[PDB]
Amino acid sequence: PQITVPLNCFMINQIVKAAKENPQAHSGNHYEWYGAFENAIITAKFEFLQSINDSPKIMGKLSDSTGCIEVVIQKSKMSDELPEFVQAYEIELQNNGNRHKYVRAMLKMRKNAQIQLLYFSIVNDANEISRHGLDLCLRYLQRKHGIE
Amino acid sequence: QRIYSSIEEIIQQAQASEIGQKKEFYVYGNLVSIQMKNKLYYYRCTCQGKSVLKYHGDSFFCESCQQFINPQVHLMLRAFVQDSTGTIPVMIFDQQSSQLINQIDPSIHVQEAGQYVKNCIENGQEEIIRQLFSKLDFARFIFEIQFENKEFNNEQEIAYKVLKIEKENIKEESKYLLKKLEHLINN
Amino acid sequence: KQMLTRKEDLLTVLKQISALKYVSNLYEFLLATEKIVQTSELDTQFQEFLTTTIIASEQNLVENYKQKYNQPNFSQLTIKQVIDDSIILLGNKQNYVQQIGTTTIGFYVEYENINLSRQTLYSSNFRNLLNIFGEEDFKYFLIDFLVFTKVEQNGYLQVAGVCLNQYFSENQYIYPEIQRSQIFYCNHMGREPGVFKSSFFNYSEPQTIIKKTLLKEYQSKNFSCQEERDLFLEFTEKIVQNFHNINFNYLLKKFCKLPENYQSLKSQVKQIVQSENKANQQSCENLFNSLYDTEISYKQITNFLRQIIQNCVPNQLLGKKNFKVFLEKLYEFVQMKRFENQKVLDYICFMDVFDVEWFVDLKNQKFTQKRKYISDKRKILGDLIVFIINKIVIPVLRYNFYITEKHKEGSQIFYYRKPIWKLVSKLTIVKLEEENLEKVEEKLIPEDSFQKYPQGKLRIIPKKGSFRPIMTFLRKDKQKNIKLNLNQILMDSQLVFRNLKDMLGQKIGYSVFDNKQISEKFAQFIEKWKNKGRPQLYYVTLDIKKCYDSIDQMKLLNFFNQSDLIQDTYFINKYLLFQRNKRPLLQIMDNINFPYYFNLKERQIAYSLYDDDDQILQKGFKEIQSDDRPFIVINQDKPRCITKDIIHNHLKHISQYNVISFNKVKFRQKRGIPQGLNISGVLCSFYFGKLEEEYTQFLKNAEQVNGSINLLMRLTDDYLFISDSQQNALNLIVQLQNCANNNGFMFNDQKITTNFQFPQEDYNLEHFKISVQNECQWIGKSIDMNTLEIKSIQKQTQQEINQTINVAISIKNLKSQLKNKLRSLFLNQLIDYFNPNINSFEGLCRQLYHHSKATVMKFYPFMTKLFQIDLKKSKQYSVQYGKENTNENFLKDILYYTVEDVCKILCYLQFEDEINSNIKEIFKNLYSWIMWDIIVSYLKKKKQFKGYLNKLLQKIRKSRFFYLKEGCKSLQLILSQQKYQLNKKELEAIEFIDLNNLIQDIKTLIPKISAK
Amino acid sequence: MKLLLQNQNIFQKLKNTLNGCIKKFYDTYQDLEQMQKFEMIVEDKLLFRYSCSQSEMFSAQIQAHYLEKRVLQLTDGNVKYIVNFRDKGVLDKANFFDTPNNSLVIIRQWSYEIYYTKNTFQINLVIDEMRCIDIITTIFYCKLELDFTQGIKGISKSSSFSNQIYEYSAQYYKAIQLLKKLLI
DNA sequence: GGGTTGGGGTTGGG
Ligand SMILES: [Zn+2]
Repeated sequence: PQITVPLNCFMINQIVKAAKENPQAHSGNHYEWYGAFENAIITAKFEFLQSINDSPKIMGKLSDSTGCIEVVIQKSKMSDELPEFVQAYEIELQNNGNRHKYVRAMLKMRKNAQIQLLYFSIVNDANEISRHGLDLCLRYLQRKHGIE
Repeated sequence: QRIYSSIEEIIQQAQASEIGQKKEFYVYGNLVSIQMKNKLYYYRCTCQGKSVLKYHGDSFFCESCQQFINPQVHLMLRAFVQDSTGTIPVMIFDQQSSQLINQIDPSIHVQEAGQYVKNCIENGQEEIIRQLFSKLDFARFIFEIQFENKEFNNEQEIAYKVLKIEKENIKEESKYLLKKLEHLINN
Repeated sequence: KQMLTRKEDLLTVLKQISALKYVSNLYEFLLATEKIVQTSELDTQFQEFLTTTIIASEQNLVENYKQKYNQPNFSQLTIKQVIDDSIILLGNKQNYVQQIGTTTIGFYVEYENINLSRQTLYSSNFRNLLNIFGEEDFKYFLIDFLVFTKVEQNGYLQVAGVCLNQYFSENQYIYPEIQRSQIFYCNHMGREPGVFKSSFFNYSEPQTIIKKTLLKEYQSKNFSCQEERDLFLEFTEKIVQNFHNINFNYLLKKFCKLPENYQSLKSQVKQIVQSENKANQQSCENLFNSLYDTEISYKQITNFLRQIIQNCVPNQLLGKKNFKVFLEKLYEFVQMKRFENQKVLDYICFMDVFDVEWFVDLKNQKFTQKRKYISDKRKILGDLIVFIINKIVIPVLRYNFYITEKHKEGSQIFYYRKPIWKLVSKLTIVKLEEENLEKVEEKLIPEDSFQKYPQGKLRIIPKKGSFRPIMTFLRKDKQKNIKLNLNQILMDSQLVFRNLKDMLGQKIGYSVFDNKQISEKFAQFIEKWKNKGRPQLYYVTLDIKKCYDSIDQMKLLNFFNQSDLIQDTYFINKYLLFQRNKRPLLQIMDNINFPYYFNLKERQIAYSLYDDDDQILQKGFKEIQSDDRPFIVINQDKPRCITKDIIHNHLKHISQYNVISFNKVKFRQKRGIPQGLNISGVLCSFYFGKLEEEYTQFLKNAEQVNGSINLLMRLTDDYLFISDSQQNALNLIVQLQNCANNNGFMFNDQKITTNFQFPQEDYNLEHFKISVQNECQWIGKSIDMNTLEIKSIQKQTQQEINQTINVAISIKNLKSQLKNKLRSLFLNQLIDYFNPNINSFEGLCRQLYHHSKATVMKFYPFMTKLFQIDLKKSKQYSVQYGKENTNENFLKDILYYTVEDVCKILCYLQFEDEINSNIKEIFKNLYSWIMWDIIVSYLKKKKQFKGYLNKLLQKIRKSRFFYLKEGCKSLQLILSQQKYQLNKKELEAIEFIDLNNLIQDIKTLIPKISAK
Repeated sequence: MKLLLQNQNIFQKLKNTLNGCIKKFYDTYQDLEQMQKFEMIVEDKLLFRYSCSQSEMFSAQIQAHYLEKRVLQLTDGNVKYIVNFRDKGVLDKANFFDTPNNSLVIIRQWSYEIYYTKNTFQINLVIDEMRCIDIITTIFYCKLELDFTQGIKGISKSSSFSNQIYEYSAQYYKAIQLLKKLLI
């Protein structure tokens, strides 16, 4: 009954693989993991990926202790610039001598489409990792017990 | 020590509550989507002027004090607070609104926030205000939320107001999540 | 020259706006962007939608939306998902069509209000549009463009982009305002003449009390130093001390004293009150007239006020000359009209700052910055003027007089002494109690309605031999949680009954509501009369007396309950309408915007849930257009629901438990509905339409039974009937009399105006007073029985004309105010009866002649007031009109432009777009010459205009005559070329012009148009 | 929005239509032939169908739907209803913007359905024509509800908390008593 | 601790 759920790269991978393997579901873009959802919360390091001949779409990468996911970054059309939250990451990366950092990212995924990443914030505290893990486990338990 | 409740718990208790009931809660959440369609501020006197007599040419005169008063601007903001569970609309008053304004921009002084907003609006500089409000999006905090089951215009309604806003720190929130999950596993 | 056209295109109008740089339809935009190709095929409906849809943008963005070969266009998301993405991208911006009725929360959008325009957004046409376009381009097209879709013959509905209403949007001192309106309608009376006991004059019985009661003026910011405040306080103390020594009784007896037979009138009133039996009608009328002939004169009241002021206010407070100036202007203020008021500048601009002696300056700015010193002292002089007036003059007039206006005297003001008004109030109460009002007790009225509905107030206007009660419902009860008055409560039912009014027009009776309906009915009857062959005509005129009070509550309730034209449930929709104004399109100084061409109006509508033909659910509006010019509509997100049961409860409450107050005495109606409620007219029309359709069965079949042309209209309680059969007229009179006898109502004065004479004995009409006239007069309109032409009725004297004119002039917007006022005065009534289907060319000329002759006398006081101010002291006007004849140049420019605009509008109304431009120009020149000749003839005798201005006006008139003659001469050569084929209307115009011999001069047409 | 639906007064229309159905059934089955009364008393089949008149249309927000059992949930303000619809054709006729859920719809017409089951009578409400007007994604938390798919047990539930629900339940029970008295 | 939308303007018929 909630459209936003927190999960990590491995959960993304298994959900996508299961949806592709078994497409006999409802004719709607919503995924199915103890319900329908469109938003996800994940904390992992981000790194730019250099695409070719692909100006409108910017390809990302989120490697984590469980796996890696590919996301697409969209930019404005009337003028060619970057969203402020990603310009902040770019300037931080150039300032800190090209060192990647973990980020707290919120991203939207739909089946038969790429995974769009809307916003993220750079995290500098390590306790956020444990916070995200515990929140993930608690939310999964809540969803499982609310299904029944 | 304090006890923290979730947005869904607050919603269920507010619904089950009878008219005229109040209760306070402390929630880990993030502010989002500040609304500015309605009037952003109102005028009050220093002596708590209940009625402010409007005149022309920026003239003001309180009734609770009966002196020629310089108008005092009080900032009124509407936004939405939301945890991982649910989202609700909240009322933000002058003190908290000024606190967030000074936090996002240290240049503007605490009580100077309302005057700064009024000056920008009257001069016709709304892009700056919009960008400042947008910079506050997904700002994690610790919220003290109170709900009131009150009747307005012979219509029942529930109103949510934020009382305290504190800087967030992950340690005790993670501890609370850990004990909650351990309790759930034990049960 | 530029002419107004009855048919216009939205794209053509939009291309005339400088702000918008790119305007095109959707199909051509798609072709330019190469999203589609001509060789491609589409459904006919989709093609028509693409062609009709109109888009616009502030800049040229064709290149930005150019087709890209990098990636094809295939759609997998839903239209709702695309719209949500666009709304999220919009962010904090809060003025767009698509955001109406919805809110954004993070990356989630929420819908909470009803928006009738969302159907077009989510339609299959927009689905196919998105399929063609693509998600990334659609999300930005919904923002970068203004989308208009045709939904009617000429109507368009905006569905995306910035809302059009956004285009229709260091301080200086503003002086206070004289509260002149407080004088009117004061019914309070006190044992000792003077002022109210609440005033500071009476509250005092030291400087402490006066300071406490006058802090609002004592602690003003205009005072330079504490010494000024102390001096003002001393002056107030002296004023208060002087006030208590005034013999008000002696002053009243000297200046405005009661009539000699006042004791006799009081005795007569007491006898009438105490008499048990009904009083004599003629005696009561004579008493009313005698009481009303005791009014006080303007000069008498001015002398009274001057005597009061002189011995109460020290002469040094304002200065020797300023005091005299104020006293002189006091008379002008006294004689000032009801909806008119004075200004502080009217006194400030004529007194001298330096006359005041007690003024002190902290800094020696008297010689350094004289202008700054003058402004600073003016700020205090105005405060002193306002204080004096609003604290002495207004309270005295309020306490010691009742001030109001008569019934047929227009806006003219009259004064009456308080005891006379007390006697009048007692007599009026006695009259009303016997007929329709009863004293009421709060015990009877149920507490539910008592706390749910506010009560009304009663006001009485003097009349010749009688009165005219008026009840108002403005008040709202602070207690019992009431925040609205009766009209605000009932405006929902008002909307419902306004919807009912549409089918009330023609279905179940003969009811009319506006000059458009009257004109179309007249045109149809005129056409039928022409078809018949111009036979003789007869008319009858009669009206109902006190229609509102003669309404049966039970019958009205039964009609409401059994009427099927009112549905069970209705929904309320709010929307904004943009409509073309009366301004011709400029042909291509650079700042051209929507308000230059469109007028914004707020509209509400109530619609039923049936699958009605008008299908309001699809559009959200229901508008009637008299032209082909386009209009734009945008919906809103504030819907409401109303049920027939609520209307039933409201009707029952207003019929039964209507409570009004007077002199702190409560009253309750006994019969009928109260006048002044927003639904009273519609309810009365419906109620009487029921009875008239009951009793007018024969008229339904008469026009084919024997082929007799007959016309019947009823406006509220007034009846007009024109027919060809005297038998039909007599039958109608008999049937109406029978209906009145059966339903318990009667007609006013037992008087009837006819075009014939008949024996009243046969039809038991002896009590009627038949008046025979050869010219019908209805609702202020004059109708001919020979040519069947209609023109309005105008007054004949300047004294009559001035009684209905309120003059308000502000220096800030002189040009705009005068232009709009003159425009409204000319277009007030002429536009509604300038239909060429009714009058001929001569009739139109005569109508314009008489209307202009009335309007010039109407507008004369405006330039008389204007000449009281010299514009050479204002830079804004001096830089534009010089310094020698600024007033004359300003007036000439205003008159010239107003006349030109009026002539253009008149030509547009008279002729269609197919008529020749030469004919249009000739007629415009003729009308302009007529107007200018009337104005010149009127103004050639006035002394103020006797010099410089008259030569300019004569030059303008001569130029117009010359242009008309030249156009008439050239038209012959133009038509001789055989290049044009003339229609019947053009031939008629040519015959008219040739018959009147406009080639040489105008002396032939003047006797025909000036006949009275 | 809640006020707009509360002003509809759905209870009035429901009571009037129930009274009309009861009266029509009473007058149309005055034959009182014993063998006919016996033979139309059979398990799980409809016996009468009364279509509502044009005056009693109302609008509600769809909260949930179930295609397998043809169960549709309606709500407005404080009260939510669970009714059935004729078939999928009703859904296809209603040009839904995105989804049946969270969409504001107007009921063009509906009909009361009477059924005999488990030695008693159950009254069913079937929606016949549907029309969507605009999408309302606002969750209304209805404290109170009545069920038309469970009969007297599904209607008399939670009656003590609403006066209108109490009156409608009393009318329903009286209608059931009259029907059983006439038929048996 | 807040809260329809308060005005501005005044002509011609009823
Ligand atoms: Zn104060």
